[PDB]
Amino acid sequence: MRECISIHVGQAGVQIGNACWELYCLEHGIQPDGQMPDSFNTFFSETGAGKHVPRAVFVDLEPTVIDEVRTGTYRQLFHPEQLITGKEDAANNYARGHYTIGKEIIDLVLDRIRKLADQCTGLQGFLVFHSFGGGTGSGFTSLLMERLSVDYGKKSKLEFSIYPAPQVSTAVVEPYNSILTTHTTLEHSDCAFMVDNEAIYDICRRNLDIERPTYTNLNRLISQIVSSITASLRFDGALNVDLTEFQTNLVPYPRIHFPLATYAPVISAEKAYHEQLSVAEITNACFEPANQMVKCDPRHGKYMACCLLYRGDVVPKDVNAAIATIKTKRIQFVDWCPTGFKVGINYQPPTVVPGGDLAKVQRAVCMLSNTTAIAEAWARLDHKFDLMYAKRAFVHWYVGEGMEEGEFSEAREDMAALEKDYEEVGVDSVE
Amino acid sequence: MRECISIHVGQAGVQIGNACWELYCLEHGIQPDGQMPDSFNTFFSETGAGKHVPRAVFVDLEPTVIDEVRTGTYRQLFHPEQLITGKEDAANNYARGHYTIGKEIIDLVLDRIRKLADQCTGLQGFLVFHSFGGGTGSGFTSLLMERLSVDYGKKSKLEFSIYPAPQVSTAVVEPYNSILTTHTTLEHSDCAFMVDNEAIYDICRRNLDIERPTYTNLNRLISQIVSSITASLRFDGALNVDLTEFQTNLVPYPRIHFPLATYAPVISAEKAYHEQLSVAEITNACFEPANQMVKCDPRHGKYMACCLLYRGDVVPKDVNAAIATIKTKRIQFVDWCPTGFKVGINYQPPTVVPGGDLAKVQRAVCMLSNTTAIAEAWARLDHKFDLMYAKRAFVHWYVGEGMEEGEFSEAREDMAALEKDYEEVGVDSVE
Amino acid sequence: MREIVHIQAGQCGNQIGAKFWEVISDEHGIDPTGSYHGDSDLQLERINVYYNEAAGNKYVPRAILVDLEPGTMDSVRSGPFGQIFRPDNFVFGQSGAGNNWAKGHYTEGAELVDSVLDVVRKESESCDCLQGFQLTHSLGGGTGSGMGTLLISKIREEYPDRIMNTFSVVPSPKVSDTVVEPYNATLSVHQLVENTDETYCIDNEALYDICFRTLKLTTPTYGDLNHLVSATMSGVTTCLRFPGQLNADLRKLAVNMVPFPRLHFFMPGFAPLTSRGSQQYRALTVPELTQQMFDAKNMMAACDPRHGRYLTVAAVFRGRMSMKEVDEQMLNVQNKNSSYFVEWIPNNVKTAVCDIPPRGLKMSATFIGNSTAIQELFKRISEQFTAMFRRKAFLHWYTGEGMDEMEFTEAESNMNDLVSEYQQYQDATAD
Amino acid sequence: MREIVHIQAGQCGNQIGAKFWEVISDEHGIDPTGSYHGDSDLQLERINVYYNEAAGNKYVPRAILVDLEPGTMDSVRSGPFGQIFRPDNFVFGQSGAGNNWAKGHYTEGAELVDSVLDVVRKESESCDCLQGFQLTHSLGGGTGSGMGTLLISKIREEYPDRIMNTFSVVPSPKVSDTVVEPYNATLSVHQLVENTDETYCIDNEALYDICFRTLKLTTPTYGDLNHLVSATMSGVTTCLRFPGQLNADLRKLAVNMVPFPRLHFFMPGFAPLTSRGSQQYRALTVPELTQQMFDAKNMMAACDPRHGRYLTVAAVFRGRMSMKEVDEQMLNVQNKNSSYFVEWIPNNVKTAVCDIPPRGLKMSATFIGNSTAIQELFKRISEQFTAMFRRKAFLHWYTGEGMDEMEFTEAESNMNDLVSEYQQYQDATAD
Ligand SMILES: CC[C@H](/C=C(/C)[C@@H]1C[C@@H](OC)C[C@H](O)C(C)(C)[C@@]2(O)O[C@@H](C[C@@H](OC)[C@H](O)C(=O)O1)C[C@@H](OC)[C@H]2O)CO
Ligand SMILES: CC[C@H](/C=C(/C)[C@@H]1C[C@@H](OC)C[C@H](O)C(C)(C)[C@@]2(O)O[C@@H](C[C@@H](OC)[C@H](O)C(=O)O1)C[C@@H](OC)[C@H]2O)CO
Ligand SMILES: Nc1nc2c(ncn2[C@@H]2O[C@H](COP(=O)(O)OP(=O)(O)OP(=O)(O)O)[C@@H](O)[C@H]2O)c(=O)[nH]1
Ligand SMILES: Nc1nc2c(ncn2[C@@H]2O[C@H](COP(=O)(O)OP(=O)(O)OP(=O)(O)O)[C@@H](O)[C@H]2O)c(=O)[nH]1
Ligand SMILES: Nc1nc2c(ncn2[C@@H]2O[C@H](COP(=O)(O)OP(=O)(O)O)[C@@H](O)[C@H]2O)c(=O)[nH]1
Ligand SMILES: Nc1nc2c(ncn2[C@@H]2O[C@H](COP(=O)(O)OP(=O)(O)O)[C@@H](O)[C@H]2O)c(=O)[nH]1
Ligand SMILES: [Mg+2]
Ligand SMILES: [Mg+2]
Repeated sequence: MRECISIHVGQAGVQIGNACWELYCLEHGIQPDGQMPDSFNTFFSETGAGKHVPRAVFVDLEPTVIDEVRTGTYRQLFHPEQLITGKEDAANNYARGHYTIGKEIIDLVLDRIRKLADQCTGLQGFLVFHSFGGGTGSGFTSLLMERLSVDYGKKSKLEFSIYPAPQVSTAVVEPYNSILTTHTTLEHSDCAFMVDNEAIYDICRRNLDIERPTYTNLNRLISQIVSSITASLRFDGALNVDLTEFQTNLVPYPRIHFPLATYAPVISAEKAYHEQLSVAEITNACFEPANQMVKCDPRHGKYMACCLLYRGDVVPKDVNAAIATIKTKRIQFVDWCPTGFKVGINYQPPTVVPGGDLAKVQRAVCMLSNTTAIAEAWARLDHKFDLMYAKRAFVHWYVGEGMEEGEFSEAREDMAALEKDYEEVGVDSVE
Repeated sequence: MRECISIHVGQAGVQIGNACWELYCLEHGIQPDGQMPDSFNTFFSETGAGKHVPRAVFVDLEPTVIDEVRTGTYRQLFHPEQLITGKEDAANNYARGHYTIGKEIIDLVLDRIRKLADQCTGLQGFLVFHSFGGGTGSGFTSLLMERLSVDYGKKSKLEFSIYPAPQVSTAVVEPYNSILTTHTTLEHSDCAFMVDNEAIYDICRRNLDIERPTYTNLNRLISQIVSSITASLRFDGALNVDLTEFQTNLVPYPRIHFPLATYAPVISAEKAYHEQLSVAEITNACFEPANQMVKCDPRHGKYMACCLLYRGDVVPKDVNAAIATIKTKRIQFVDWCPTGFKVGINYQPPTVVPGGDLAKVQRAVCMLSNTTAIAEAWARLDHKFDLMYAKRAFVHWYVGEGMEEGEFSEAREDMAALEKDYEEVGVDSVE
Repeated sequence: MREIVHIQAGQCGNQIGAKFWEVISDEHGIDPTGSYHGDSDLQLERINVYYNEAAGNKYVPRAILVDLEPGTMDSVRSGPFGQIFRPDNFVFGQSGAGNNWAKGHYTEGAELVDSVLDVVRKESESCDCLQGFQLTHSLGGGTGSGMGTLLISKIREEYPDRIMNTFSVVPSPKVSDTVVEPYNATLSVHQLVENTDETYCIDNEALYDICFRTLKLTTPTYGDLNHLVSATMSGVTTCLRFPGQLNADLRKLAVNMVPFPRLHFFMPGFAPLTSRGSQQYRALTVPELTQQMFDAKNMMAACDPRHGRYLTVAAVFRGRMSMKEVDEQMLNVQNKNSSYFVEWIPNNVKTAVCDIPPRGLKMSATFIGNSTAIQELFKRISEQFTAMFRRKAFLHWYTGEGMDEMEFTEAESNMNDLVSEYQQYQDATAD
Repeated sequence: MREIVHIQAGQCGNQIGAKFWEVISDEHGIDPTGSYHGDSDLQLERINVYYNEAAGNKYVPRAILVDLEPGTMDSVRSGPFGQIFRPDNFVFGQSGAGNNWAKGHYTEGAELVDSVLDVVRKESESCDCLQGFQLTHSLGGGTGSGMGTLLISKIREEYPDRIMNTFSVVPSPKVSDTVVEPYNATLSVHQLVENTDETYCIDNEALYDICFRTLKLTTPTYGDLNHLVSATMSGVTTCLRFPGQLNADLRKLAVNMVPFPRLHFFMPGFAPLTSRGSQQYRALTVPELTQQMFDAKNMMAACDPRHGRYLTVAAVFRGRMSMKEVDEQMLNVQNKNSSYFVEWIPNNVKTAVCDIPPRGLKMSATFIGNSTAIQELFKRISEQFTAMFRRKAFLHWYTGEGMDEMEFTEAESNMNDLVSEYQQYQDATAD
């Protein structure tokens, strides 16, 4: 059976996970007590009493977060040892997350993971959730990936990550932690999915037509995306897409593997009543800059590869027609690509979470997109880094944790190359 | 019929016995009054009224301990003369236990034993419980064994013993008493089972997830191990293993006969609900260093022989599969061995003692293991001895009891050889 | 959990602390007898951060009170919460030091400290994960500065990796309430800088202004002033005591607030501070709060941030609010008033959100600003210092205590360089 | 059972003993008339250790009271428990000996002893297994030391294999309450060393410090001081009187505490000693207890163990607690402060646990330390001794009693060698 292990790291990783598993349970009829008053053996294991136990590992050096889980609604859905906590967090310090603090936990984590993996009949891969900038998310994940790739060199290594959005805040030492992580991530991850909180806020404001959103529903939106992806494994479809195929159909060059994501059709019931959400309609919405989950105006670059995941009431031929139209829309694609569209179709329509702020639809589209436009974001990041690094702001916090100053130089160097890579790809290869 | 005589010596031996017999009664439905409101004739005899009388002899120079028994719940289960007490204990002095005090009791003890043995239709062997370091346990047992081996040169001589754990305390003159006993034990015992209190504490903390344990439940854990062994005699199984076969299947060289022990799957009900304790799962747990009952990281050495005892719901083929996997796990074995696995299977699943801290399971595994890794422990012991002996600390306490100073030298000499033996075994014999 | 040791030193420090503990106890439902009568499980759940559950239901705030002489701590013990403290944590001598820094840091303090630290050690021993230390002290005070400084040094000696922060009361730009302020303050800072990881500057002067203006008060009693300060302190560690959306560990705050060691002085602020006479004419929105937080008039430190730039600002919110509101609002501030922020650092704002509001304030926030305008304070001090020093004013009250005149020149040197540092960064540019 | 003979000698000894018996009777439910009104069967069951069931329900503490003159023992008989004693066990003369050791050990004592011993013999005859003897006496006392010493010698003569231990009151480092202390004390020790198997040193000086400090007392009445001492004494033999987990027979204690004959002096301690004014601010945990037990300030002997090393430490706990807590906690002590323990001996700690707590103390412990720092005491004594001796001070009060001056030189010789021995082992190393 096709099995998948989820890993949730740090405040974001975990808190997002809460939303995700909440959703998973709903979709499969699983009740908070692990009860089910035939596609579960991917994310859930069966215990002696039949009880379902989700397959994930939560790691957070800040026990507070996990304690919320331990005392929350779904405290009955986790095998105690899946909730790994530290005593002190990484204080937004990559070095703590990687070298001095995470170092002392990682052993436990990997052991737990291994035991989980040993329950599998065929592991497809891992789903790691974390945030750039978070000492734990960023720092610890770096470490984690470094070692997971050793034991499981052939398993899919997917990750979702919160990409420090261009114009937001939260932490100051972000660009440091972000780059430091990226520098190592590139050598182990198979495919990362970028999400901006900033972009989401815009979506909430304009599509949901709401105001005052928090992580309690920002994450819900995100979980829809995650579900859409894994729905392929969990439900029969016209065109099921195994996780492995995302490498092939998204990455065209090792170092480049940062797809963007979107999700249509976000909308309030208010408008749902007044709007026919056809296949074509939705498909078009996915390519409207406004609806991207990342603050990056796609028109600035070209597309390298797109992947569409349809759920619910869709018709192959209609889908094809819609895509053909998209191709017509002179949306640019690199010359290196002649197709650019890989499409999955799952019969299981989207669901809706009680008390949520998203109208239920008969069909929906999740899109993953590899585009050169992202280079902009990388440039912005690097720029910020340069400014702080020049004066060596906050550097002593890393050096004091054993980080090598030259290590920053190293990372930056690689980032420069990365940006350059994107430039080269968009060269428009011609004799 | 296959019969077995248990002997409990000293505080530990007796107190452990309390737990053991408590358990035996439970498993066989025997009520504290020897009542049974067909496999009992191994540990129990039938009196005129049908009443059951366990077959054991309790010896303790410190009447206090036995008095607890005499006035305890199970005071109705013992024939008065099975409870042999002295007037003054050995004060952690091997010499008192062996030469000056025990000397005056041993005659009685042996006579009682003989009479018990004379009730048997076929004695398999003896189960002696004692602690190293305990003047009685250590000293007296030494004497006892010396003489039992004369009358019963062909009976199995098994013993369980508390091995002064590397980093614990309790007594100061331990390493003296310990070695002094070992020196004689090697010439009479067929197989000793080492248990560390230290290791158990760790298990209680991590597996049971409890805190603040005492001998009242530390011993309970131990009794599970004991039961697992004797269950072979007491219940039908797919592969019953007679006590005699433990020599053959554990010892490969006379002087070496100190198996370690473990027991899976220790666990609280809390986790039991969230975890499927499969055969394979459990089998793997047995080889996880963390779960050993002895403070000795098995990875430091190689395995000489392992013996697995499965109870309850197991399937031969599944067991075999699990073992094959274990063999694959490049866990090292000496070249002298090509198999290393002897397996017993008993249909009677594990039970659970009312008010205990261990969840009931459908299946469990007790493992005995002869490994060269134990040499480390022996070295540690010898080292401690050397330090104290050099200055002759506390030596006058032994000499004053008639012990020969040279006797210490003798013992140490033999211990050196013992350690060397282990070294030679792990040589990895090759042309 | 992580634990904080609260040290109070000097008359001022103790008086503030008294109010502080009143506030904290209130928030956790702890009455004057130390008995728990809270409503939410959260109040108790993480109470460990400050209180040590002694026995039964009696919690004992882990605080240490220090003074060179009685008549202060005595009054504390006579107060409402005197009995909540454990007698053994009251450490004091029988001698004064009329704002004689030398005495506090030498001839008198050197004796007292021999005790004190022992208590500290005991308290730290009772902790599982010592978060760090908090010192409430007043600059210029013979005890507060003298002992304060001493203790800080001594603590780092044994706990170099813990976070130490203090809430100093600084000199007033207007009427000084001591004669030898400049000296005492300068001498303290001389060492303070090289020890404490972060420190807050609060000036009674500024507080009075707030009271007479914003709070529309006419009888700004020290108790009221202390209350205000206490509120700020509690806000700082709310993230440790309670759950939230973006918890910011004490250490984390240091990381995003200190860009260079030494430069770790902060200007605290607090909102909302609306007078009861006008509370009904308020909205209490995220915008309202930020209006107050960035209002120079609400700075609790007597400096005018308008004349400097912010190296970094932390904003901690309590209660309920959206992530959208907060982030966007903070962004607006940086954009609209970009000239007030240091160009070296992209995103000069760190944010945090706890879901537990102050009693009676659905929304509340604390403000920690690292402004270069603080330079002003140090400048003032240095000037006044040299004015007195060059006349050798009152130096005999320090020389007579065994103080080497050179210490003053060294102190000045550090002070002047501190100013220089701020001045450099004040106008240093990226290009 | 095993029986102990309690001999009291000298004013001090008798006064202490009076309090001792009060305590013991209390613990066994024995009222002043010797009638049993206990609650637990344990109280009565092993009462034999001290009391001799005379007739009916009247129990008679097997104690012998000795003094050279009346006016002491008389007051004992006039006290609360005077009638509990059997008149025939009051042996005294009609002459004093104003701290005249010679008289006590010669011209006067030689007459009195002719009786005394007869009583001793009778008491020993009534025993089934004479555990040993306990002598309560005060060094420097004409009776206490004089007769004390004499009796000890005489007893060993007839009971060489019994354990003899005494609870001596030693000289104070501060103000001496006698003039010819040095002489009397030295003369006693001269023989004491070669007789008594183990002896405890308690110094009023130290006790006062404890009272004024730890117990927050202002009126440390001798009765209170004696009470404290009595508590310690009772703890020592709790293992004999009551059941437990690790019973430690009096003899056993000697074995694990004396590494070399002669070196058998101990520093007693006791916990908890929290004043009633602060008992409500305590936790009463195994850690708390060990904090007190190893606190130099709680040493009942006036020496500072900080300046020496422990050859061996015994820790006896009463009441309820886990084995885990105890063992681990004791380990921590040795590890954290390894420099304070003698490297010659691995595991410098002996532990014991009884399940019967002191009245009102759920957890309690006694501390017996064999520290080389005791050397200090003997050093002080020797110095003072020779200071007087070289001037022939007051020697005519000894010479006149038929004492040979040579005895003093011999006494010194032993004393000095004792010091040397401790000094050698103090810094002797393994290599
Ligand atoms: C941003 C950090 C910050 C620096 C500045 C300059 C900020 C900017 C803005 O606040 C965020 C001003 C703000 O938008 C207002 C105009 C509504 C207003 O609040 O300005 C003040 C005067 C202003 O200084 C001139 C204030 O003191 C202040 O500090 O302003 C009068 C006040 O009367 C009701 C009201 O008119 C320091 O923390
Ligand atoms: C271990 C045997 C032992 C020797 C030592 C050195 C031990 C070690 C530790 O105790 C086990 C000290 C301990 O961990 C503390 C720090 C909590 C503490 O108790 O230390 C003392 C001072 C310390 O000596 C400096 C003490 O007197 C003492 O004896 O310490 C002040 C006290 O104020 C509340 C508190 O701060 C002798 O029996
Ligand atoms: N979408 C979303 N973003 C979050 C959430 N929690 C935190 N973030 C974002 O994640 C980043 C901060 O990283 P965190 O995950 O909070 O940090 P952490 O991994 O816990 O690491 P430390 O706290 O530094 O140990 C910021 O960009 C936040 O906006 C969440 O629940 N949802
Ligand atoms: N697991 C376990 N260990 C025990 C128990 N009782 C004592 N021990 C251990 O046994 C050793 C001490 O030996 P004891 O059996 O108490 O001594 P003894 O045999 O009574 O000998 P003496 O008391 O010296 O006459 C120490 O290592 C103790 O930790 C028990 O009930 N369970
Ligand atoms: N905010 C505040 N300041 C105080 C308080 N008590 C004294 N001060 C200030 O503290 C300084 C005097 O130092 P003080 O602590 O009394 O001297 P010390 O006992 O030698 O440390 C002055 O600036 C006072 O205005 C108080 O309760 N609150
Ligand atoms: N702790 C304690 N010490 C005492 C008591 N009575 C006397 N002393 C001490 O015993 C010593 C005097 O010896 P004492 O027994 O009275 O003389 P003796 O009758 O000749 O043996 C001094 O050190 C006194 O402080 C007492 O009841 N308790
Ligand atoms: Mg975190
Ligand atoms: Mg015993």
